Amino acid sequence: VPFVEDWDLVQTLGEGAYGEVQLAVNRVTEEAVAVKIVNIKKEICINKMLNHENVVKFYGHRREGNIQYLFLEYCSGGELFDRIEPDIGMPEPDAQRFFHQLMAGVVYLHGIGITHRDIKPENLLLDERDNLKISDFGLATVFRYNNRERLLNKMCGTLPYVAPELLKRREFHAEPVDVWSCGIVLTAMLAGELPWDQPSDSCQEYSDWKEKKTYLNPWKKIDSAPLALLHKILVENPSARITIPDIKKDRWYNKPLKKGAKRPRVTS
Ligand SMILES: COc1cc(-c2ccc3c(c2)Nc2c(cccc2OCCN2CCOCC2)NC3=O)ccc1[N+](=O)[O-]
Repeated sequence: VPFVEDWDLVQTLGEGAYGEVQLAVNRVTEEAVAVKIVNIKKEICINKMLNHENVVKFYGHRREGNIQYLFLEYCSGGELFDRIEPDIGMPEPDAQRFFHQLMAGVVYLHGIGITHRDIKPENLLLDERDNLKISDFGLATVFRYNNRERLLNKMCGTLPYVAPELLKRREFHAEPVDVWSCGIVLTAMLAGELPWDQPSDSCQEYSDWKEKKTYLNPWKKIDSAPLALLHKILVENPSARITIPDIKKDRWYNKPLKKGAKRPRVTS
């Protein structure tokens, strides 16, 4: 079939030091895809390993001399970041459904021995049905290989979302770090604000949290049931921090809140 290999770049989805991301529309089928135009070898290698409904799908890559093209799943709903209203958050049933999907994606990645290392609402994309997709494996790494866990030591991520062990310990387990950033994402969805610039005792907001001063912002805005979950996630000792199997047993995680996607209906 002629011209099915041709794509038109119609809008900028992102741009930075790495290069740029464009929305590409197939000339024949009008299929929409995200094309990342560029560390990069590792991103492609990690992406070739991934196949999950809550992970941005990788379709392939092509090299045109010095330029690398990564063909990725286009998520028309944009970034979770833009669903968070500043200092408000979003309705608790929406945040619960996004959090369930985030956990499904993170369980999958950890099950194949991959850690994302930069979980934040900018890297959580939404498709046409508001299904969450974990995006950008540029900072990701393999933490388990041949059933042997390797401890990490590299400073990676974004300070408001990083686990305190990354700033205090030479080595750390990969999985509690991603669990911690998911708790920060949950805090942002429910309060529309980040609790601290970084998780250090020098940060007053962080010291206040360890002193259980939940009568303060952002905690005062969060209902007692999701707040009890955050108390288990945002635990300084990564060995005492709740694991994802235990997050799935949490009371708020399993609380019925949200009705399914509205279906057309008539009466009489
Ligand atoms: C894989 O790595 C990346 C991927 C993207 C990306 C890819 C696809 C979409 C997307 C972003 N976001 C997106 C979509 C649809 C509409 C808008 C979108 O982005 C919002 C634009 N932001 C930047 C400009 O200012 C507003 C917020 N859906 C999308 O599917 C952006 C940056 C990187 N990166 O390397 O830093």
